[PDB]
Amino acid sequence: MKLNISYPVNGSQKTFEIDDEHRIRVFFDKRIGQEVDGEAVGDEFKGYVFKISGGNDKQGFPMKQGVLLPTRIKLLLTKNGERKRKSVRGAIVGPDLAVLALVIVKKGEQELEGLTDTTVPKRLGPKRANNIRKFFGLSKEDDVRDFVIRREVTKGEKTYTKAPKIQRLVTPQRLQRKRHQRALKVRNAQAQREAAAEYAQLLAKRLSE
Amino acid sequence: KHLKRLAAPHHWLLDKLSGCYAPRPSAGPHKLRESLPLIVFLRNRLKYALNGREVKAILMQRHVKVDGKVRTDTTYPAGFMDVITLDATNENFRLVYDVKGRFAVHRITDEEASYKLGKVKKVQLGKKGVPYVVTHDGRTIRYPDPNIKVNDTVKIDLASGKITDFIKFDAGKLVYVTGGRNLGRIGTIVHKERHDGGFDLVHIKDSLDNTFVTRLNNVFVIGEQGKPYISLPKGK
Amino acid sequence: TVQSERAFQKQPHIFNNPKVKTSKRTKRWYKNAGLGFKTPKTAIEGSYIDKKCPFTGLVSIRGKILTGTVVSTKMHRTIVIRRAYLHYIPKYNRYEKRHKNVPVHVSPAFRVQVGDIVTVGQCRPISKTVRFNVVKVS
Amino acid sequence: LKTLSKFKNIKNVYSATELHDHLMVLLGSRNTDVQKLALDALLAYKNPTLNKYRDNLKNLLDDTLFKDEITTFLTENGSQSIKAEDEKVVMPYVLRIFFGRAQVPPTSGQKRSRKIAVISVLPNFKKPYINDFLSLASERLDYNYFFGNSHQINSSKATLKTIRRMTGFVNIVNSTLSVLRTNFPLHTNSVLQPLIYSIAMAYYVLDT
Amino acid sequence: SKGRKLNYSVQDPIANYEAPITSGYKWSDDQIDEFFAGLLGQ
Amino acid sequence: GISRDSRHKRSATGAKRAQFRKKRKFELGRQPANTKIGAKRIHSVRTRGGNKKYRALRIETGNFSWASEGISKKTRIAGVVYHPSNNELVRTNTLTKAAIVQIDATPFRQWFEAHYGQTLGAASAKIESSVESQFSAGRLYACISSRPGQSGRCDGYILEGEELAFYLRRLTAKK
Amino acid sequence: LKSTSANDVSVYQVSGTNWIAKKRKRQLKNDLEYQNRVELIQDFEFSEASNKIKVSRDGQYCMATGTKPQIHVYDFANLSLKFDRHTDAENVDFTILSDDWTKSVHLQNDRSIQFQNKGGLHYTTRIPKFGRSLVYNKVNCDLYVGASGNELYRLNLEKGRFLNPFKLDTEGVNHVSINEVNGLLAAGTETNVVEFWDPRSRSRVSKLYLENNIDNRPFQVTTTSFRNDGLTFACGTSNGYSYIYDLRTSEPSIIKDQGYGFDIKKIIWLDNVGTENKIVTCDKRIAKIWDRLDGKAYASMEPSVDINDIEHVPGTGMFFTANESIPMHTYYIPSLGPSPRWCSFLDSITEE
Amino acid sequence: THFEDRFDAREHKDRSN
RNA sequence: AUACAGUGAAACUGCGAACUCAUUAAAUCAGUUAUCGUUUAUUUGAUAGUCAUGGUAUAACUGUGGUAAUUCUAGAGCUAAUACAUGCAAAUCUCGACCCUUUGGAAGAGAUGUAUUUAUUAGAUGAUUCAUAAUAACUUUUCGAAUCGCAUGGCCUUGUGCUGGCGAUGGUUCAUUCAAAUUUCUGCCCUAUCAACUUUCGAUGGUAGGAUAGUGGCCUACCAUGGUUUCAACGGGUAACGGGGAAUAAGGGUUCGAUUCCGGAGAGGGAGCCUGAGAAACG
Repeated sequence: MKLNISYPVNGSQKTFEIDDEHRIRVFFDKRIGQEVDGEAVGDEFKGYVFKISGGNDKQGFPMKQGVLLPTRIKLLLTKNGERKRKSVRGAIVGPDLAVLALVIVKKGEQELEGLTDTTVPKRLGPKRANNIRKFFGLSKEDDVRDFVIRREVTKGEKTYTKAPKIQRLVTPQRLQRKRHQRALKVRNAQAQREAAAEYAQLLAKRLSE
Repeated sequence: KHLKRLAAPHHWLLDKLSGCYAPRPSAGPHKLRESLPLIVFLRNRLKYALNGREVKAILMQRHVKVDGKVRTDTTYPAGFMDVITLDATNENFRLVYDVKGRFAVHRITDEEASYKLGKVKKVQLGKKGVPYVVTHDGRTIRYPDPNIKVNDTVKIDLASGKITDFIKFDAGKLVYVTGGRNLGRIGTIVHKERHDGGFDLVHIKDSLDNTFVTRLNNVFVIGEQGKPYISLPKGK
Repeated sequence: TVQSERAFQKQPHIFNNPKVKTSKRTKRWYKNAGLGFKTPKTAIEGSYIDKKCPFTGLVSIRGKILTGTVVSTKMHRTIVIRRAYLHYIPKYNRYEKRHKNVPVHVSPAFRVQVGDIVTVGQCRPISKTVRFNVVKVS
Repeated sequence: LKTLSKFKNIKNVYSATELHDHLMVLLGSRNTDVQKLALDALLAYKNPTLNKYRDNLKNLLDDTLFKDEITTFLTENGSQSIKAEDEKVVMPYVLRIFFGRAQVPPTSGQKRSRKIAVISVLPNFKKPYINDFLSLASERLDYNYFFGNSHQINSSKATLKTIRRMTGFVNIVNSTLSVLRTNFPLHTNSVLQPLIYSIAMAYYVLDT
Repeated sequence: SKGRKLNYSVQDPIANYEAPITSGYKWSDDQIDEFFAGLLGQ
Repeated sequence: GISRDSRHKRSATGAKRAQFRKKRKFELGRQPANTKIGAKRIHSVRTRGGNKKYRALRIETGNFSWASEGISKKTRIAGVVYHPSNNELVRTNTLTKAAIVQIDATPFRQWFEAHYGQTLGAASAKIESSVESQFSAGRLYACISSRPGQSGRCDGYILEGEELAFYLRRLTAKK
Repeated sequence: LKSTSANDVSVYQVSGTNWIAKKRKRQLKNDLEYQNRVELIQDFEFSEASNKIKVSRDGQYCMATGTKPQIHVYDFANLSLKFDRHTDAENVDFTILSDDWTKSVHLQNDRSIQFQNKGGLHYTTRIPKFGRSLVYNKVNCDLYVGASGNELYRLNLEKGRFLNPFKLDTEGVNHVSINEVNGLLAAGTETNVVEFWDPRSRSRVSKLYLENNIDNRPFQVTTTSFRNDGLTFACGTSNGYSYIYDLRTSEPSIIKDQGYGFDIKKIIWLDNVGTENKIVTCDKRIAKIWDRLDGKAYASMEPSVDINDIEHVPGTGMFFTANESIPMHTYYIPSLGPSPRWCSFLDSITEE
Repeated sequence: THFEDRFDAREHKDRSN
């Protein structure tokens, strides 16, 4: 059974293979979200703290958190909406799993190659101005325009730089739109006032006549 | 939603050899049976545009203004007492029915095109105690003259949507009939009566003293006796 | 007895105040039916409660106005009137009289016997087969 | 305030009475999050009588369950909400929570108009608790100095914020008077003196 | 009219919906009648 | 399901009308709202035109109006004591329009000692002997005037005067 | 998993209650405790409330009926909802004729009886008077319906015919039960008396008049329950009282008061489970399990929401209560008996 | 007893041919 | 382009997606009403005072894998909104004593969203318990622009303050238009070798309720008993691929063409359900 071990802070993840069922057998009879120390699995995994997160059957069927079975069952699942009957493997880890998904929570002393040692950055930076302020720790006085993340791509000799469009940003155009809406509602209130005024004086003229 | 060329109304006076499908009037101010689409008005009647693509080109180019404002829909319903302004030609048309019972244009001047007559189908008191009248084209006009009642005509300025003058329903007034077997007839009314197991019946006398009787909702007071507010086509 | 049924029979949205004694026994609401039909004095000072009454209920008279002779009055607050209209049969080459029976709701204000000419008017469907309500009794 | 709630032994911490009083002030503060954190701090204090009904106080602080909690807590015949012995301990907390709800600004929404229902729940309460609520309303307003200094206003004490506080107090008294009518308790130190002080301050600002 | 009175006819769909158990009850018939006779100390 | 069509109905002459049209959506009918006393559950039914109908399945409190004093207070609904249509509705406490139910008298009572200022149990302050006797037991008879299945609310008015006398004589006849 | 507190006995709530759901989803997104959760049966819920629940004798199907009025069948093999079938009216009481879910009889609120087959609804008939309780007798192929009137309606499903109803002295029958050993029929009338009938001779075997010393107010017999021996019989009366009778004698062996004052909706003898001589009596506040001989309180199950029905999986420790809330409550008592076959892994959760 | 009051295209159209 | 600014895959969002088989003569269809008895996506005309800008959760996208395998999948990592969630006392009026001073300024006294449910109180139309305006409440109760592109506006206060025009997409209620549902009367074969039919899915009404978009025996309680007719109710046959001036005609065929409505049901077969303004959906 392969072990798909992922460590979220680094973002770097790796799949290990263990032919010996004896080391695997500690994972047995435990459900998704239960927590295993790796010291039972192997000497190198001593100090590592693994949460069981997922798994797939030998037939490719996923493990569904919530059901207390080691066997496949037919459940009403959202299509992702009308629910559709689909087969899922249960949440309890059994012998008939081809891959078991494990998430590292605490790091052991002996480093693991390929996932603990290396790190991958996030693909996309924050677009919203408050998100940028939270990421860079900015005060209200500072501007996010010079502090936006700028990404450089080369196309031949020429170098091009692109930046995300700042959304929810205070602009003079936005201020003008808000002021224009306020002025429109005031103008309509005025117009209804002289509409009532001319109606009142017309009714008064007919009353006098 | 495809309307047949033979199923097109007689009011349009289309050529049957033109095409298989007639235009279907869009939703708007006038009902589908007594509407006249702008494509029919421009292409088959005014002959300005030869086919529907350049009809769409004209109504893109905003020369055609209907009732003051600009319409870009090809099948926009234009109906009775509608003023169509072609700004490139500076020619203004008023849509009136023919005596035979078909739509016809009338060349009108600018200060005549500035106003439009509408039949007050509803008088009611809206919210915040604001009186309103609902005319035959669907216009809602706030704060009318308190003398205005149902089935009276109001002269409406196109630029402001305001009632300048109004004509009261009364015997001995030149009315126009807008429905039924009597459609397209101009005449002053003899009287109004109630029909047992029926509706209000209006008895109208023509120029040749012939008497014809129609529904109350069919009539349209165009003016008092001897002074039509609008221009009228030749043939009376 | 106006209160014969198990539910309380009262005109909707009419409130007489128990605190203040009133000269009238009960506040009563009457509406002009229209079409030049006068509201009868039996409806004005009646104690009866009827939803379907054109003068003292929510039913309004609009549509056609008909006249007919009363045939049967067995059913409660309903009458069956007969209208005889002359018909032409081409194969017979002669006019032949035909009749149509119109079951009509009768208000308790009107008292009708068998053979009385009554004027009825159209209204919203009172029952499965009743669409007409009396408005004048001759 | 979250850290003060996460403290293990707030009672064993020093200045416990002053910290409790400041926690009640924070509960009387108008901000709902501040009220929630102050209620967490008082639950960390963990009086057994308050812990018996701690669910009801959290339900009252919650906006969605506010009316359902208030009706069941107020109606003693409807349900055995508060015991008579437990009423003495839990009454100041409910009074402070209702005061914090009533301190909310008027808004056309019914969720913020629920302050009217908060005022209308007061006929269910006994007269000393209504007097305590009026004392809380008159609190943060100074009138003893005015009634001591020969009924003369102080120019330094005169300020816009004093006028806002007096206006809020007068609005609370008006609502309480409307819901209580002839059963309203009128105490000369709790409600009567601040009203005369507010009228005198209004006269002084108008004369300015 | 609206089923307000019992109609003792044979309704076709419900007919032969299931079959009776021909073995009888758990107890013997004579014991059953004996228990019914002496039941509640009559 | 439930259809409100008339094609199954016999003609006036008595002819047996045979059906040739399937049941269609504009003739639809939904299941009745059996509405009991309980913690408030409301089921939101989408109707024709996108409008919403609120079914009340359990109602504990509702607004009840004292017409003579001109007030309306939110009171709990104790239980159904009488219903003109069915008696099994009274048996199973199904809230329904025109049902006579008992409400608690506490908010109206406190409003009375508040506003008139006299202990209940001058002439304008004096009220009816029957409602004064009802207040002693603490249960006021009231009639539900709001369709609970259609509206999601159980509103009513307190019975007063000859309507109250009629319903009390019907209650004494039933019991 | 957390156990509701009973003295020296652990009662676990596996599925149950403990706008609103919209805030609960936002809370559970952050909550790690609600991140991993145990759901025995998916969609083991009704939108507002659930009237009654029953478990098929085959053992792998559970049929329940709630409110739009619908019938839910849960397959224990797949641990999910098999199907949901809508009805024109709310269900008062229903029975399962077949071993599995295929054949069932539903007495609805609209004075009617509907026959649910596996393909769909099969037949709807209507009894003359509004019904309260339903029971089926196999060897006669007879269906007995207690109604508002004095007549107890009989419908022979073999011949397919309404038969002569049993005339009773007092109008109204709240519950009808049939002892499967003797064939006896017991009808609990609206008064204190219970009427005992023989279905073969179609005659009145006897009449039992209940008396309560503690309560002077009259009470209605609401529940009747027979045991597997045929000798004992339990009555549930609306004052909150359960009476245990030996059928030979005319006096109760024991009387148990729930103390809340509500009516008893269900009485269940726990004969199949290992600890025998226990009985469960259910009021809308609480369900109590106690020894029949001594009346010593063994366990208590108290949901926050009212109880409408309770069913016991035979030979196991679980109880399915149909309630007034959205989810039905499942209560596991390990000390009674083992967990069922289809959910054998719940013992590890209880240990955790 | 009832008047139709409808425009007739057959009556309006020329039929002399 | 030192925020983005051209064109734009994917994705999110929004709008649209309303042939076969069976034969009914007040049924259908054709007209004719009614909707003071109803629902509205759109169109058109009206309509709303009562923070220099909030918090997320994901797709596309990275990556690690499971399956013989599906538009199948699980674990870990990303960030957007006209997506989802959240959210802001002044001003206008009336009565204005008195002042001068007539237009006028003003001591002061007072007033003030919308929707839902119910109770109570006072402009249209032949006619209303209708419109509208109140009063006390009620709500798992709403709505009262945290949006977008073209212009760089006019002041002076050069504050980088004030606010500046054309347009998009929203949103409340009412009307209109588009439909639709019921409804009214008027009309179609042969036959007594077819005289009773209806309560045999309630038949005819009454009261109350449930239901529906709404009237209604549409359904349910309770209560009366009726309703249709030898003038043929009712029933049978009808080749009812029929008939309808429905339909343009027959621009000189003797009655003929051409067009339109057929009426219903199904989309392997029973049953239950869902989305929408509109379907008991060809999904």
